[PDB]
Amino acid sequence: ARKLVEQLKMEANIDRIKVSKAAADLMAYCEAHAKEDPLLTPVPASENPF
Amino acid sequence: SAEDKAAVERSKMIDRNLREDGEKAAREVKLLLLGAGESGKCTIVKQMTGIVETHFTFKDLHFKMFDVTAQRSERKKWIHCFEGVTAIIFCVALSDYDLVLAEDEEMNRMHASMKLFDSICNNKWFTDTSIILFLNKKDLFEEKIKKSPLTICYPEYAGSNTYEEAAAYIQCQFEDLNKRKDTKEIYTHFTCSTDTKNVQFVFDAVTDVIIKNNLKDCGLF
Amino acid sequence: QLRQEAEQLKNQIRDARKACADATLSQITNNIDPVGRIQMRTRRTLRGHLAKIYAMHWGTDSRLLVSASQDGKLIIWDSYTTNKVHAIPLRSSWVMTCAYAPSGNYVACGGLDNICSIYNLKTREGNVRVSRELAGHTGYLSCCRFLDDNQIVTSSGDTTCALWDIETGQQTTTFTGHTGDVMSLSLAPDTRLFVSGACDASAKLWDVREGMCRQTFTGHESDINAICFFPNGNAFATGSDDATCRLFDLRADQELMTYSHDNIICGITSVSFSKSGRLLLAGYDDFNCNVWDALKADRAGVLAGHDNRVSCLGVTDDGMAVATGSWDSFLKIWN
Amino acid sequence: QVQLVQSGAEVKKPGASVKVSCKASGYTFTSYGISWVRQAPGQGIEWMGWISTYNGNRNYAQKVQGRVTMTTDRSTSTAYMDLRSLRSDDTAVYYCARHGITGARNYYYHYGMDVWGQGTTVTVSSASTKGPSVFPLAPCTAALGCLVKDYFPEPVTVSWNSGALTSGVHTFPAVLQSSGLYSLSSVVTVPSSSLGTKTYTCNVDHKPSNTKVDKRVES
Amino acid sequence: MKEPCFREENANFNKIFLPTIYSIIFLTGIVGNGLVILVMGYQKKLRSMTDKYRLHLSVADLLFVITLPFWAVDAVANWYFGNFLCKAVHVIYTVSLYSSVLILAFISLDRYLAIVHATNSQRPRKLLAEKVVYVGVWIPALLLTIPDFIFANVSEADDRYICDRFYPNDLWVVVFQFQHIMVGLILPGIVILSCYCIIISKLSHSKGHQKRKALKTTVILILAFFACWLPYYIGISIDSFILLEIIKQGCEFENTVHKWISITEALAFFHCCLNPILYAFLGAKFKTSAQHALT
Amino acid sequence: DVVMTQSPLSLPVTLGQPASISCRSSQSLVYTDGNTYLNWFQQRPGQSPRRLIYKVSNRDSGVPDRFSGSGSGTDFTLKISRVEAEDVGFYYCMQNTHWPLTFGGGTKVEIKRTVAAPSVFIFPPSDEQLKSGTASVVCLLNNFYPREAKVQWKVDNALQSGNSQESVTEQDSKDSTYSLSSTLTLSKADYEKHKVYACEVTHQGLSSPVTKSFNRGEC
Ligand SMILES: CC(C)CCC[C@@H](C)[C@H]1CC[C@H]2[C@@H]3CC=C4C[C@@H](O)CC[C@]4(C)[C@H]3CC[C@]12C
Repeated sequence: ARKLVEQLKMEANIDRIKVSKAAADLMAYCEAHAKEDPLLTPVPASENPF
Repeated sequence: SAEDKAAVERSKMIDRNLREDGEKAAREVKLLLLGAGESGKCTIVKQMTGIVETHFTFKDLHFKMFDVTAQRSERKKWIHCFEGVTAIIFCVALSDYDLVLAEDEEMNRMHASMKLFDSICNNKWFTDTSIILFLNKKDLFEEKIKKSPLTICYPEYAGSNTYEEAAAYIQCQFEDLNKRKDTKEIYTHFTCSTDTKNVQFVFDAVTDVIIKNNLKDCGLF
Repeated sequence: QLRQEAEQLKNQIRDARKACADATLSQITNNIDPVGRIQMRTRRTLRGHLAKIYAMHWGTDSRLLVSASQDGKLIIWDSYTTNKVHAIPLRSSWVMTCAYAPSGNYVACGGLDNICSIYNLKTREGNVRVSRELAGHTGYLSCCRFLDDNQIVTSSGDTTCALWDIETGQQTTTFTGHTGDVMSLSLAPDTRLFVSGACDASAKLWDVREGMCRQTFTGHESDINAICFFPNGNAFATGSDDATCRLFDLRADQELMTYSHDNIICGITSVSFSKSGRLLLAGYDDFNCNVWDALKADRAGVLAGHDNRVSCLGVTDDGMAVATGSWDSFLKIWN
Repeated sequence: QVQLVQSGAEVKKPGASVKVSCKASGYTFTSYGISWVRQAPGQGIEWMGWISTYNGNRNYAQKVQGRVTMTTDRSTSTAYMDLRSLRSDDTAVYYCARHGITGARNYYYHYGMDVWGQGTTVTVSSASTKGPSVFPLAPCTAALGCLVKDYFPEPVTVSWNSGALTSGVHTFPAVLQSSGLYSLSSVVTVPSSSLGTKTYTCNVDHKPSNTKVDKRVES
Repeated sequence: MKEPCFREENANFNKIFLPTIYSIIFLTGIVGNGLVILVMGYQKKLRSMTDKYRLHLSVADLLFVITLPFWAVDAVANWYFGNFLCKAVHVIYTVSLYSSVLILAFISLDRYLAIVHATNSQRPRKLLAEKVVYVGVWIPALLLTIPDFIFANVSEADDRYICDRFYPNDLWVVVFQFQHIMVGLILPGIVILSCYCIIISKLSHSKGHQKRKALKTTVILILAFFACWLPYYIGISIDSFILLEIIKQGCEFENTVHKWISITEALAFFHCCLNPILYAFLGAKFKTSAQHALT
Repeated sequence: DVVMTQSPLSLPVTLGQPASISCRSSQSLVYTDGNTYLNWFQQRPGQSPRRLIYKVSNRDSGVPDRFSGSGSGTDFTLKISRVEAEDVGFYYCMQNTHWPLTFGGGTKVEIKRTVAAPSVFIFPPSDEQLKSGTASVVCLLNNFYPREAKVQWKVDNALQSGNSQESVTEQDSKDSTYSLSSTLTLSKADYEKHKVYACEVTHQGLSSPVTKSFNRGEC
């Protein structure tokens, strides 16, 4: 029980951010690298290894 | 393109090796050992890290036995690896009715054995895997019944304090705890101190299992 | 005394998480246009296994992959030409995991024997030989990934995860805190943190050097079977046995979006992402593989080629291909 | 080609026996059968048998039953027909024609008589070879001729001036006498404008005896 | 010598009934064999020891079935296909007929090995089904079609062509009929009746459900084979006997026995339809494989 | 068996006009499988019968389209559309459905011509036959039409019958006419006892019965 109390203390004294900020960051990352993603946009058979 | 043809030849060679290895593996017999009370690993090992594999050959047939009593983790997370074994060998101590579990006195130990047998026999993976039942410690049980009547374990038991009748009753109860009567069979044997006879029954049971599997495969039913 | 304080500490954490819940991900990702219905067809079909397949891994060159099966074989394939480059026979045939080192020199294996084996591929004579055997765990090994050419991290069923050292062969650090068996593990892209989901329906973020658990995420109903990081390393997605998938964020420190459907009643065995983080792939018990959408939670494709349960799945580093292996003893490559 | 060739003409005595052959060619012999048909002079055609040329299953006419036997020779591809106990009524012309179809499983007789070999003439009489006697015809436009009586056997070809005249010539078919030998006549007509200056002669040819008789005819 | 017996045929019995039976058999057999071949070829798991025998038998049955429309057309009006097909049809018919009966004997041997000697007989079955099938099924079948090449050719009469094996004298017919019966009934019959009987002698006294289920299927197989192939060979035998003159009962007897042979050969043609039902669609494993191959 | 009769026994033809030969059977010529196996033959003199049409209607290859057949049941016939000089000879119809096969009576297809008077000649016997011991005289009839000719011998105005032979020549290729011969053969005793000899000729084209006579010594 002593370890659980000590463990909880460390995990509670950290800084949080709003959900909207993380969601916007994920959306920005998805948009930025969407140009080079063979699965989203199929590559023409000229450069397709398979 | 010498490298391409060399690679194709190497692929063909190590592909031909796999077929031979697979044939040799499919020619063998694999058994799984289980036990509830005393870990069920005492008699079988001597008569002949986590999982212990034992090999022996009897009458031009290669047997293996996997002992999973050292895997004290959650059983539903790794029991699906053993689907497809030829048979399951189960150990029950007959001289366990009058005793109680070490952790608590509320539960009789042989009721725990019945519970484990119910869990194993009616599991969803083992619908066609036949079960070989060994009832161990027949001498101690025969000595024990006379001093202590068999009524502490079965309140519904009504009969003489005789070894043969009590043994038949216990065997009937364990065999009646089965549900899939049309897809698997349960073989019962009372372990004997002559190991040759004890290892002849396993051979006969596995031969019967093999014959039924061949019937299913060959299309006769 | 300690029990009462622990409940109070957890209450403040829950209150803090609720305050940060400004707007859910779907509301602000409503504007983006949905991706077209993804339809991938099998390119190759690798065969030669004679039993179930329980794991696989992709090389860092996007060409060579290693697969572990119950027949007692560990095969390195070549995805381009289907040729087998190696076939390493295991000492124990109950294997549940494999890994293929970033350098390409080594592989790994594990299973019910509680022992991790590191094999050396590029030997002097050209023959694959065991380079080390790692023992010390008290439960079945479930996953193992290479940090680098000399260090490897493993997670077992004894509710522990540990960091090893191949040359000296002893446990260097041990991460404890879980309640049930640890079933999966995933390394960060920067290889400084990793997370593992356990059987207690919870996931934790560890530190390879500090050795202390930093964060804990809850919300699942049953066993967690798979896990993986989002490509930029700020998020990870978990799939559990109760027929659901969930996405967490480390900075926001709570759940964002749940991918579920009413028709799905079977659990998930493996998940993986795409190169840009737009296609959360998942493997399902009902012989199917579903392609999700990390931002809109709308199914965009189905991969139905296997006659038995799908148990492993992975995506190449360049994003060119995705390979699935199932209990029918066949591997397939989609593109 | 698909054709059938038979024997030659022959003269016999009453009570004797005859055999004629029908050599076939140009077709698979062992897939059909051979039927033997006769035709009496001045009387309708009639049938007297069948044979198989394959497992030899012969059948015979009711009237000629017991007096005729048929055999075939598969090696030389020919069929025979043996007849015995000949009367004077047997004078006819015997023909040979393919008839019926055979085989392992198909075996019929409703397939028509197509090839129809040329056929041989058969005669029966109680006599031997005699020489013909030729006499000129003395008349009183005028005609002239030669008379042949009491000769045997058929035929005899009469030529006028050894074939020097082929205008207004008539040859009369021979007729059987009651005695048992043939007799015929041939008459040619030439206008009597110059009857006395011209002369006419006959050159008869009795092939079985090599007899040639020359007669000059005057009134 | 003796009189001549000429065949006589009924217009209806040869014109309306035989074509319908031939068409029904053609359709049913082609559907069944097509389904079996597609299921066997489209499965991806492996080729079990008995999955390599169903394919031989399906191929032989398909070759037999393809022959039927030509016989139906011949029975309706006449032969229009020339002289080359009058040989090709006979060759195909003979090959398929002999192979489709030798494969049954090999399947019976396979099953007897797989049940009676269960523990140790894993090698001989593979050797049989991978090497000896070609030596013992297809080679003799091919070598027994020399008479079809030689003695079969169409012949012309009036305006009707007949396609039949034309033999020089009666003896060839008898020799080839005795060879036909000896190779088509006696050789596989004893093997089937000697293996399945000693299988059901061992699957009888057991009280299990699966053994009791397999006993009925084996008995069904034994009865089906003989009840399908026996009357035709009885007719062939009593025809060969009268061709030797050892039976003399007039000509109406010969016409009657020929009618019996003609009516029972069509019944014997149902083997190409009863084989897929008995050997493929009565098995649980094959049913599961077919359900998998449906998707 | 099955008896077949065909009519007319004779049938004269003019060129370009149809001719019809009809034969009807005793029973119904239908087999169990149907069809009707009756076929027609033509036998040009000095040859063998040649198939013309089979199965009542089909015509075998190589036969001129002029010949045609029709009918069914137990009454049917053969008809020629256009007749030329190469349609002269006997015709027969044969059935092959029952066992055995049978042939028709036969119809001679003569060629018709305008009626012409006959030229009558008399050739008295010569001396060589008389010294031999046989006397024979002939009453020549030449280049006439049709076959109808009643010729009887008149000796001493008495009718003699039973001792005369007749011969008739076939159609003339150039004119289609006939030629009959009547021979009166008598012994020396009968010949000397009688003085006057003549033949009475009656012809359809003849207006009055012509009689040519002679006496011994004059000729
Ligand atoms: C004209 C005659 C010889 C028929 C020719 C076709 C025969 C020879 C061919 C047709 C299809 C072929 C089969 C096709 C596929 C297989 C599967 C393989 O694992 C074993 C051989 C086997 C079973 C083949 C044997 C030969 C076979 C049966």
